[PDB]
Amino acid sequence: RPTEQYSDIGGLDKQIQELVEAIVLPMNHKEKFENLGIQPPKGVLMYGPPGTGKTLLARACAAQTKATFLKLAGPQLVQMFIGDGAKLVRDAFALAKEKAPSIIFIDELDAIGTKRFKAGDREVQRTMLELLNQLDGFQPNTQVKVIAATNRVDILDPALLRSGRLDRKIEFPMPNEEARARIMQIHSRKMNVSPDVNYEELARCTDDFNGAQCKAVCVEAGMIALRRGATELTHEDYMEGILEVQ
Amino acid sequence: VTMMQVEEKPDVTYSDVGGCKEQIEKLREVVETPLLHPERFVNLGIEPPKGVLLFGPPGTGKTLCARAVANRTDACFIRVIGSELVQKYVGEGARMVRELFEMARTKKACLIFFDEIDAIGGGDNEVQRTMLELINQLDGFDPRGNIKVLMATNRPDTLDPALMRPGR
Amino acid sequence: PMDIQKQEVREAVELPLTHFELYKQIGIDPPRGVLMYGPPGCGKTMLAKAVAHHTTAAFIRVVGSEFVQKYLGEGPRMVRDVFRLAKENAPAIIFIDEIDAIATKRFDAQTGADREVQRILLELLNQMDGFDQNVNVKVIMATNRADTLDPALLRPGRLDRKIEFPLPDRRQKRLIFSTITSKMNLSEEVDLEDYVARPDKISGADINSICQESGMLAVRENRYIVLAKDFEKAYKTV
Amino acid sequence: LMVCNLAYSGKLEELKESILADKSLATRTDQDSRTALHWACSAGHTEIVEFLLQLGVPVNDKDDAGWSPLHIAASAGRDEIVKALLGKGAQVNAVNQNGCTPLHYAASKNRHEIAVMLLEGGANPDAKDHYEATAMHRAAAKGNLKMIHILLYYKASTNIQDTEGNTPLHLACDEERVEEAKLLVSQGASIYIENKEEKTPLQVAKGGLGLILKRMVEG
Amino acid sequence: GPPGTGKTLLARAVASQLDCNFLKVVSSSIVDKYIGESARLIREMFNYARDHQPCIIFMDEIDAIGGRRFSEGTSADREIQRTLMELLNQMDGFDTLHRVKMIMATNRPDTLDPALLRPGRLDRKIHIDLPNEQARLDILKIHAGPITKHGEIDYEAIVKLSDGFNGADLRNVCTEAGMFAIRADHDFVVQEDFMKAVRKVADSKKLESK
Repeated sequence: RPTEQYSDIGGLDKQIQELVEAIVLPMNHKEKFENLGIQPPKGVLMYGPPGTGKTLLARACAAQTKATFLKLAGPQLVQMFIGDGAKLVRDAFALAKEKAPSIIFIDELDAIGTKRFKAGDREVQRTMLELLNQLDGFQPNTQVKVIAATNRVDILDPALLRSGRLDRKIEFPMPNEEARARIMQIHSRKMNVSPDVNYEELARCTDDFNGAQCKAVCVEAGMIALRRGATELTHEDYMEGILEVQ
Repeated sequence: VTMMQVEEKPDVTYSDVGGCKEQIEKLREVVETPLLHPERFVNLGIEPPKGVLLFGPPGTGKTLCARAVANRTDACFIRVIGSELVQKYVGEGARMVRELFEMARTKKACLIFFDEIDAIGGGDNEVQRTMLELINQLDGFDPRGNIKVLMATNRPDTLDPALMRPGR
Repeated sequence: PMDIQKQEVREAVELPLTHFELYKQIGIDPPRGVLMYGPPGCGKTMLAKAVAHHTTAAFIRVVGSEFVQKYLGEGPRMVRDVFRLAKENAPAIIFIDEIDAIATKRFDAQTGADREVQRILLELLNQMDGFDQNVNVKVIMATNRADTLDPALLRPGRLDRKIEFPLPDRRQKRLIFSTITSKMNLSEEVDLEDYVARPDKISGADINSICQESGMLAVRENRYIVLAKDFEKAYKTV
Repeated sequence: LMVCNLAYSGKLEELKESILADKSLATRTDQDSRTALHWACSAGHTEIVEFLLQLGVPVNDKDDAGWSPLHIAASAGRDEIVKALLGKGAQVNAVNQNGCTPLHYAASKNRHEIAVMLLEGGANPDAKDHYEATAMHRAAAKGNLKMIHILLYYKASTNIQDTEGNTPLHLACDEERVEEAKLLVSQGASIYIENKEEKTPLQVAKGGLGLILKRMVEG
Repeated sequence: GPPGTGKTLLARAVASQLDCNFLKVVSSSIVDKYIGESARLIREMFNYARDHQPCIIFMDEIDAIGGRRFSEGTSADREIQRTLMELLNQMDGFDTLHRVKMIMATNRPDTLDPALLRPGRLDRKIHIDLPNEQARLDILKIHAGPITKHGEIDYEAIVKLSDGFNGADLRNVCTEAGMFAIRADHDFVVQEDFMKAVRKVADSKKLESK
């Protein structure tokens, strides 16, 4: 289980609450699923621009799932030997099918979800379309879900639309300076931050940034704030980190 | 090769600072200061800094490595080159890094230097096992996540350690 | 347990085959072994088909690597069963191909299996000397290398027929294009002079298979009859 | 396309009603850059090419490779189609895929009338292809004696060096044509030119035929 | 693939009924990473179809292997289109298919190889949609089987307001209205959340229907 929780971000409850429900109610309310005849979807598309934190946030919800968390990378399917992707996919459904109720979150699916018309991405169409065949031809797939996240929706596979497949398409745009000040405030609520922060200077400096970028600004501030002598975090450290790493 | 790679020898001291006025403090405050002041960095901040990253042109490389080895006020530490992992009978690298990190747990939070990351980064899936497992052992705070991080390479053509390095 | 090769194999091969004791009533001479040569010409398939169509008997098609197994002693079992069923059933024809890989000298004992099976080749090489009187079998032969051949095979009395293959198979090109266009749709635009002059320079094998590839590229159904596009395209592909 | 079947099978009223109902079908081509003129010339239909050429279809319409319809009529053996294409003003020296001319393919079929019609219009008797080979190399490569003779009615050369350095006499001797070699030699062939293999026409000839070759040279 | 789904539920519905076999042909089985000699698999598998007297073939998601080869295709496209040439040579070539049946499923009816769209192979066209009010009401009732709700029932508004939607995604929208109703953890579910949640969520499907 991870350490971070869902209460570490700010300004996303209107779009993350559907996922928090979609992970809490299918875990505890299985009894009510027979009175209503409800089967939870197995494919949720957590898409958006990169650097938004689509991995640490899904893991933060995985802390609330209380189940076993199991990551998996996209490029891991591309191997030297032939037929490895079948062993990796049947391995993922071997531990999800065989093991206890768990949570399998994957990322960078867009890096391998290319619909080319030899070619390696067509081999990833063999393994990928094999996985979609295991999400389309398997009615007993009511077991452990498969959560996915793509860093870009440029090459959108049209065959990813199904109840078992990636049907939940909740758009996660770039957080504004308000939302970035919220996630940076809750992510920086532990360090000794000065109380004279109006968020206007950092709100102006943070232009077209992402979540993990402001997380890197918070960590960098926690890095040089040590060697600055003053144990209390100053206000110039925000722009110092922004111009430091960016 | 594991016990063969053990290194406890005096070498170049601090007197060989190569003109870098600011850089020698940027690395000196992470190689010399955190050990001398453990409480100052935990109370004054949240933790001591992680480390630095010397790369680019070779020039007079490996001199500052011996500098960091000799400039400890307690005992010279172990340095690890990267050209020893590309050998026959792949898979030994896993046990190698797990037993040198286990010995790093045995050496009361000692610091370990890793030279020549270009000899293990940049088929190569049998190397991807040792270097991706290496990333799993560096980003993984099981041995330690606070002692030291430093890599020395000639070319920036190692993209996987460059994209996994911003974590720690 | 040409007409020189067809005429020489004709009168020297099929005429002695269709008569019993003819060896005894011709003033016995052993030109029973016929050897062919020439790497660039395909051969060894249409000639064996023509042998299998002109005569109606049994045929032993055994490519030289048919006895290369882990059991060194299986050689004399297989070739001796073939010997007895040949001399007993009917005067069949044994097609031994690519004798270069099993007819090379050897002095060391690392490849003792090849020296053992070449000593088997010496064994049957003496059995054929004992079978010189009224044997009911034929032994044709074809090879693509003559440098590393053993001198015992080339000894006279054993292989008294040494035919060659020319680099330009112009008549075989004409017959191999006519034998495939005679059944395929005949296009009046199709020429055979540039396609008989270009393979004179760039010589190759299985031209009929190249025409079959040209048909597999002309099965697009947009082109009703094959033309030069898939001819020269089929050349540049394979 | 459908007009490929209409011009292929020779449907008269179906093609006439199809073009009179849609004039674009005449200019439409298939995926192989072949219009109805190429299918009706490959099939040898007279009336269909008289209708298409009567409407004024471009005679120089080349396919993807570059095969002009004059190669199709020249190799086709159809004298009337050559009369129609040359009547419309076809390029007698059109370049195909391999740089050949309709003289090589009309010579391939041993059609004397087509050769007279093409060479009369202004075709080059010594037209060389990419391999520097003329119609005499191929006609001699099959044995078209009278085709070479009517090529000599237009003052063609008999010493064209092939891509390997072989004159038409080299190919005539290689084809084992005695009368063709004696006629080419008697009409101005050179026995001193050598190819890339450094072999004279006397050495290429077997059975002592070089002695009567040079004998006919000196005689 | 018009704006209506459920082809997998139908092909897998008869396939789940009898199908006489389970000869499923996935569009990812013609990859042929090595040299494109897939003719051994076309003649091998179709030779199995000609060997076994009963046979039913499913071809799902053919749009990936249904390239229109408009421009000059590379070696990866030329081998797939060559397998399409074997399909031509074995459908309208020199081989009849009177007893075997193939089911070409796809997603977009625009790039479906108009050369392969000849009525010699694809006799009829079955547009998977919900045009008829009785079909939308019937599928709504079979998907509304195990659902419990208030006695006030009104399906004519759900069927009437739904125009050209997806079947399985209509199940996902109705169950999504059951989740919207379960957010307030009420056992009984009024049809107000059905009209407004099928309305709004279905309008979001119209937004994501590009």
